[PDB]
Amino acid sequence: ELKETPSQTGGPYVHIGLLPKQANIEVFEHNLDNNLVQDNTQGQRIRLEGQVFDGLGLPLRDVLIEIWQADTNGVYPSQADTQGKQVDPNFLGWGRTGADFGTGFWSFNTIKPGAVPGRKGSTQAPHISLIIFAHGINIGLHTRVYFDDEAEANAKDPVLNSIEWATRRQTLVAKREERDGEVVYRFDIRIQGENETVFFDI
Amino acid sequence: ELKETPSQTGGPYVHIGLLPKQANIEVFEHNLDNNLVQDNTQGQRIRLEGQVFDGLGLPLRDVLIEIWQADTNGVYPSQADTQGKQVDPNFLGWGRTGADFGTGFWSFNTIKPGAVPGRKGSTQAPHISLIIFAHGINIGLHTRVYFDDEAEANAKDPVLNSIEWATRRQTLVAKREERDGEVVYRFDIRIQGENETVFFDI
Amino acid sequence: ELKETPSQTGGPYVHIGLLPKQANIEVFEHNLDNNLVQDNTQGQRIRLEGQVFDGLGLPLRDVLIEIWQADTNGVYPSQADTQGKQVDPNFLGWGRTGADFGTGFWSFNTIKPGAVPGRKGSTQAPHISLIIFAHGINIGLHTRVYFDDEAEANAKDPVLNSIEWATRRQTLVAKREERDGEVVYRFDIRIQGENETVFFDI
Amino acid sequence: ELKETPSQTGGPYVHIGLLPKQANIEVFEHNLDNNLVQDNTQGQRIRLEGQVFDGLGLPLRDVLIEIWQADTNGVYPSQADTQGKQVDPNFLGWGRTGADFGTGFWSFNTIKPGAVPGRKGSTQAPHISLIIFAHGINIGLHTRVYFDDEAEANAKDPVLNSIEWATRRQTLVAKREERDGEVVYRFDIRIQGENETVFFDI
Amino acid sequence: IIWGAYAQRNTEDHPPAYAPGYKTSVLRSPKNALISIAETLSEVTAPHFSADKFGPKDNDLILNYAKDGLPIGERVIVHGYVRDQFGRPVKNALVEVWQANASGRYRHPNDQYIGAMDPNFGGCGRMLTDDNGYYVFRTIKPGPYPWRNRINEWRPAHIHFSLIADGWAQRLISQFYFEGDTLIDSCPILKTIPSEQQRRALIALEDKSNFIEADSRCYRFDITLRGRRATYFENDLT
Amino acid sequence: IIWGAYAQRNTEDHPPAYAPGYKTSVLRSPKNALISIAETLSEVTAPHFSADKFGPKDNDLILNYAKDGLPIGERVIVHGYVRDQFGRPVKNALVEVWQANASGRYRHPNDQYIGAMDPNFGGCGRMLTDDNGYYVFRTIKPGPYPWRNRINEWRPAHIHFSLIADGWAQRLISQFYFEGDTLIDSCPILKTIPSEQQRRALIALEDKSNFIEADSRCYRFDITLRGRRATYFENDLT
Amino acid sequence: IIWGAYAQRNTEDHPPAYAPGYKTSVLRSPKNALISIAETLSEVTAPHFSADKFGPKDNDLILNYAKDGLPIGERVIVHGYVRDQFGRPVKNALVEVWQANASGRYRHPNDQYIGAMDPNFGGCGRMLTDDNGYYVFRTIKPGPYPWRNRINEWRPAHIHFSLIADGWAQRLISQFYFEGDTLIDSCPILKTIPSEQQRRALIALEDKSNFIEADSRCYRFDITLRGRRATYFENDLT
Amino acid sequence: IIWGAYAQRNTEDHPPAYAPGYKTSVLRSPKNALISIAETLSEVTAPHFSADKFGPKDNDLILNYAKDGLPIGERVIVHGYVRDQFGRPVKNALVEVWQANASGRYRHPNDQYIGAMDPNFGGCGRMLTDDNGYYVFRTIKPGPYPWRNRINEWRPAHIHFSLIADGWAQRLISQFYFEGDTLIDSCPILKTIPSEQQRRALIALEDKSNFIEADSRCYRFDITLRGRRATYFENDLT
Ligand SMILES: [Fe+3]
Ligand SMILES: [Fe+3]
Ligand SMILES: [Fe+3]
Ligand SMILES: [Fe+3]
Repeated sequence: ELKETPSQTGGPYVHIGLLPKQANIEVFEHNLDNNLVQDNTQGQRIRLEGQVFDGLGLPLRDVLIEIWQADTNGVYPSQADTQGKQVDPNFLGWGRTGADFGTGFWSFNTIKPGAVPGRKGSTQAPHISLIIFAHGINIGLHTRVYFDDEAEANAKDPVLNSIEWATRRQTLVAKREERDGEVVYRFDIRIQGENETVFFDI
Repeated sequence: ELKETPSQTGGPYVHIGLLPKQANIEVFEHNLDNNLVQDNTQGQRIRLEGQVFDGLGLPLRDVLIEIWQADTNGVYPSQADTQGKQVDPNFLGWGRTGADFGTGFWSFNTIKPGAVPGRKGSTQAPHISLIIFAHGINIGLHTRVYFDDEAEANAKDPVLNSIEWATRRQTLVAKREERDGEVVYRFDIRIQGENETVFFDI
Repeated sequence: ELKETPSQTGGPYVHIGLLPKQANIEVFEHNLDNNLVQDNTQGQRIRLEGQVFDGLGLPLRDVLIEIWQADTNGVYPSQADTQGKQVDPNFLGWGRTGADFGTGFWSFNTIKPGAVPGRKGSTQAPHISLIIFAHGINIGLHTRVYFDDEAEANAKDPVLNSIEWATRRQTLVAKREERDGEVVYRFDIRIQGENETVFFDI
Repeated sequence: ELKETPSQTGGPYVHIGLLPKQANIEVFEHNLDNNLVQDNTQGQRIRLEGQVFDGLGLPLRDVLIEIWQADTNGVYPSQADTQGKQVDPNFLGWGRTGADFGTGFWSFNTIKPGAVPGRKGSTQAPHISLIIFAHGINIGLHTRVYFDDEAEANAKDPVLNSIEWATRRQTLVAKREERDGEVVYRFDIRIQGENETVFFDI
Repeated sequence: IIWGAYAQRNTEDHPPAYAPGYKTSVLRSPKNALISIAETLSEVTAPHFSADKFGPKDNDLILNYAKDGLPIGERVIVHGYVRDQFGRPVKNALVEVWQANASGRYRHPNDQYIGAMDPNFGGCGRMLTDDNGYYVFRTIKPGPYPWRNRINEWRPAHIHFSLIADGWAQRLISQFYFEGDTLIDSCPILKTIPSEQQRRALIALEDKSNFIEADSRCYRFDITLRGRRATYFENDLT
Repeated sequence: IIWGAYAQRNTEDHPPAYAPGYKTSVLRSPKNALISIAETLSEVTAPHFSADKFGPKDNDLILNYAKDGLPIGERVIVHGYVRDQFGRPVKNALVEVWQANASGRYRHPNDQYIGAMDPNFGGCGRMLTDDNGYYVFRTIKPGPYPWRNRINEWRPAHIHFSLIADGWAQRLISQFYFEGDTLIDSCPILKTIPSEQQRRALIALEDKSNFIEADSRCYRFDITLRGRRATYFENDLT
Repeated sequence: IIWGAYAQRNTEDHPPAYAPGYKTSVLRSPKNALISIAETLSEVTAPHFSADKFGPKDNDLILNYAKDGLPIGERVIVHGYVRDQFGRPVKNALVEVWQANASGRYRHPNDQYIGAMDPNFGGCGRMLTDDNGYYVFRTIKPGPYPWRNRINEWRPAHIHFSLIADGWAQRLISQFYFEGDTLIDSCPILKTIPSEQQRRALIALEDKSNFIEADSRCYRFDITLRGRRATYFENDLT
Repeated sequence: IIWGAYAQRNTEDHPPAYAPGYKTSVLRSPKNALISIAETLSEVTAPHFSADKFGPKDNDLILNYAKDGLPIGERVIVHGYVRDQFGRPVKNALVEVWQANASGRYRHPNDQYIGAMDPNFGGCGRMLTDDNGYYVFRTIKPGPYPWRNRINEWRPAHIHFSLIADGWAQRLISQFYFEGDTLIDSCPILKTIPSEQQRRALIALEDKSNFIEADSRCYRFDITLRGRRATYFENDLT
């Protein structure tokens, strides 16, 4: 048996290779980005946004974030999904974004995911899996985003209930807001300190 | 090539050897102290004072502090200064002091330094270099004291601007006060914790 | 990765195994030989002949020679030829022969090859690749035979022009002769000494 | 004690660094070259020329040659000369040249040297010390050039007489010629083979 | 064959989050321990990227940004295999790379190093592994990069890479180095990895038989991702 | 998969041309260095031989020349695999072998050794490797052969072999020896190979589990040829 | 010769700020990493002290505080050289020392140890290095000192020293020990230094040929400070 | 002090003239042995070059040919000392260097390698050693250079250098390499040197304390020339 290749930080220029456009580099015709909504994509459109803060409370302006989620009916656009249900054919389920160099705000345009089966017959509440990479971060940090309007589902979620500190569960709940017709969920991440976001070893 | 001799703490009795008078030991006729002003020294007289706090917010009553600074025209009384300008001949540029055993206050009587050239044609704002030694401190801690009335100069200082956390720059700015005709700059040092003073590897 | 099996001389009896008939051994029904012309083979018939000399100028009477060449249109009868053109179906492209034990003369009956593409769009002049094995020869010696009547082609050949000593290029040019209707090309090989034949590491 | 740094070939581009002008590189204002005659230099002007041949008799077109010699009175323009006589002040005594890339001819414009003392009271015949560097030459090859019109001096030269093969001494004698008023000495060097030039370990 | 969860990540084979010698990690590392969870469909699934959307020069860093001529620097080919911990090939994984140019200069707004910029080099590429888990790309060897950790810190020459493969749990970003580089021994970033054998797993090896004469040198570098276990009794994933 | 050139022959893994201890090489070795060339279609192609033209006993040296009875000597089977330097099998390569008989006597006009000739042994065979690169032949173990280099020179027992495979550049003739033969240490011909590990690559190993009871012993011997590199960028071959 | 900056301090050759085994450091160590800066005139300059202001017994701890008689304890001379990391002598550097007496008792208000005080010993001295970087002082060997870290902690015999030399960047305070002292192996303060070779750099060596018969023993102890690099191209210091 | 002859060159510390593995030497090496002679004034003298004729950027290969900008590649400073075999400094010796650019491309008419040319790099410099025998120059680290010896031969990164010092007998041209380069082990040119310790004498060592932050790395390389013996009895030189 082999050992996993060891992780190393993405470093401060993680944009050159993962988001060449943010670095002002035009090498690829088709570029990956933060928009998971195609014209025929099913489901309710939502905007997910926030900032990532370091231990002194300052936003990281060099952070790279990716998300992975299921479609509107709770099915992943992956050959590894074994639900036997058809996935929305116009949905990649993944996106990548970087924080704005001046402000530190990041965002994604996506769809609110449907509930996905949990282990042993359980049901997980709607959630988006998120990973953070940056200079100073030696291994990508995994976390999940739940939704504050899914109170009943969250109360029964297996992963949220496996966090013994009830007070820490709240760091994983994004707040719904409604900016001019659009539904926005605010999710700020605190890497270290008071109200530190729960991070998972998955 | 040789390696630098490794540092060790000054320990709790650092006064026996560095300030024998504070330990009540009269062995030397000429003693080093915290008064850098000689009668003919040029420039404006100022008093620099403060306390040094540990991580629980208590003052260190066994701390030893030294400062190093330029004269009134920004020239160091050192053969290594290459400005080609004459230095104030009645100025050592250095002093040493200990905190008061009961209160923890330390102070120096000196002159406000003139601006000194920075690297690559830049100009540094007026500053005093300071080092702290004490029981528990394995290597002397280096920091700098800038002056709050030198706002324009501070804004253009190379070293202050090289500190990315704008909020931490303020820990290096002493506050000007005027106690009965005398100009006093208060500079408290927080070794650990909230509002921790910036320390440099020089 | 593995290392190539190291070469060893063919030794003085290299005929037992490579040309059993020359050793007077009848074990095989179908035997390999020096005749590359089948009845329907296309192209002009030529005879290639010569002797191989050692460093004292004496012919080797125990030498074994093989040749490899393209058909009349410059296509190799090999699956590795990528020209996309059809090769003469009645052509093996290879033959083997031994020198006459008494005289040292060797010969092949073959066809004059067509020009074959060179690297990077170039064209190679007509040539036959030849290899020599014998007692005293630790590794088979590779060389090529060009034709003296192909002067313009030879002048533009990439391999011939890559030999910096212009005088050595001539050792690779066979001389055309016409013995009673038959076209004969004489190619003598000098393994060592004055006018030593150019040998290649291919 | 230390060992001498081991020699390595000058390689095929030895001109970039030793004769940048021959490589078409203008980096230096003052360049070293093959002209040892300054306007006030004393002595008879001569031209020294020839070619350097490899073992197949072909000229080296990538060879670099330097010469070192005494002035007209047999004194070296070196602090190490102990003759106590004044040297021609307008004489460097050294020059460097490269063979012409097309033809292989090399040349120097210099002065015919005066006789220099030999060991133990002897007198050496007039000579120029010469060194050759090139791709394929692992260590610079040292030789000397004597003059055919200095027959009596050559007969008594210590170094020439120390060569036991009388026939090899002649390879070190340049031939005087007179091309339109100018005195030319032809000296061809044969690195390997028949009439191979004598090379010295000095 | 019914697949179960990925094997647990062996935290001792990776750098810790808090690594004081790499100063930026001090404020960007969680104080709380990570919370381990049992895997669900969310962790064992991952996106699929289509080969059709890749350009012809996406894995050719020498030419994908060349405008007036070729970039300056050492022409090198890097290839290898991507497999999981049980040795199975990882097929159609998305591999992305990025690096500095021959001067050690990044084409990034925030890089002010004096090493010269190369107008004909971009520094990013991508490719999909094939059915054998094989990948190959061509580039210019990057120069070492000075940065501010201690004042005279220098990164060894290196190329950043990222893999998105079959399961979200395999997500990985790392950096590989070049055999022989003396700065490998001094780098605080490489030293965050606790064991010597793991630091060596990031060094690409010179592959001399694969050099292309009068053209390019070649380095061999293989990558290992987490592997899934097979289930033969209860299937609790769902 | 588009193939490029064969990897360069590593001259240090082979005997030099001039090897004074093997006296016949003194006058049969070039004085000039070989000229290396970049490969063309001429060097990467080779002929194809058809299986249909091989007789049933072509790989059976015990029977292919037997007239009145069996040859005298030790019955041995030799088998192994032929692969290229990157480990890929070499399929349908022509393997030819030749050797002396049990007395160390060659059936060749020029051999006057007193060792007895065997009217039922010829000493030559051939076979094509299969799809796995496997070959097998049966023979009589040859006896050591005295020859004139120094006056009392003796070759260890050996079998000559030749391979014509996929590219003319792979063309190779060599000899293999038998594990344990004490003459292996004294042979000037084997000593022309500079390195010990390469001299060992020519020794066939006793393969005891493959002996056939009350019939024949067995030796295992694998052969490695030059291997072709694959091209992923420019294709200059043509 | 135009001087540039001092070489970077090698943090791995020094104790870290946070060292839990030395309990007082827990609350007196910064949480944030130090900020490295490029040097300016401020960091490469330092004060000058004049030889004229030093008393005749300032480097004689045996006599500089003697009133009624000599101090009790072992008479020892300590000498050595101060050089920078490139081996150049450090001339006219101010060296200050302080220590306990023969009982392990400090003449300090805050020391309540029961070891007896010596009315004829002060415990502090100073000297300037000469042109060769040489220094010498005489003292009484200090006794080991019990202190409260763990309840039964004992410092090995030691002498504290401080150097103010040519540049503020070279500022250094440390302690040296005496060859053979068994407490050296147990001290938590000496163990804050990460490497063994560096812990050994603080041990003064017995110098037997320099003992003065029927008078004093002698220890040799050299000190190395940071060294400045020379500039041959751009001079950015100013 | 009256000087005598230079010590004899130790031929076993140098490559032989005939070195078959470096093919070009086969026809460019004398067949006859060199003739050793006893030295005369001719061999112990050498020219003097004046410092006045050197330009300000002659030892700065980064800037001496820069037109529109800086050359692309790794900024490195190389320095060291030149001494004779008895350890005495060699003062005012002429040191000349030349090399390829960052791509492994020479600015020479005869170089057709595809590695890109750098319009801002020339590749040649010179300097005189000082009184301590010290020299320093700045350049761009050269890339490895493919050449035709065997078809896939590659030179390790290297810089050519030449010295003209006090005696014609010390005349020397050689090449130095960079610590860690893996091609050092495969180069036929470096292997013409018979002993391992001598091959190591040509490797410049990384000098990390002399790196200039955010600017250039540094290599240390010393050179040893033949040394003269002193005469105390008869003086036969003249
Ligand atoms: Fe990087
Ligand atoms: Fe103490
Ligand atoms: Fe044989
Ligand atoms: Fe070179």
